[PDB]
Amino acid sequence: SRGLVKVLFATETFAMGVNMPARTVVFDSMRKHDGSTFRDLLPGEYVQMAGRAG
RNA sequence: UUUUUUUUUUUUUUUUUUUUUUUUUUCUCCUCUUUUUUUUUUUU
Repeated sequence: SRGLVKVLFATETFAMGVNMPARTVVFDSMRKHDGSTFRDLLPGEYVQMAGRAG
């Protein structure tokens, strides 16, 4: 919150919704592990993960 | 190359009292033999 930490590594416990967004967001993978079907992401998830940068 | 969420040890406390040991049965009941009754007296 106070900006004293630069690089953060987080799973979906912090991704899909937050206030106080940083400037940049990066994705290290294209897929995800839901409840044992091993699907890929969908626009409803990418909008939330990437929609908080400003 | 396997993410996200599923609460926990019932609440309460600042009520008066002018009595007194026990406690409650058992029925009438043939006494055998020398006597009148001796007696003063003195040594404690």
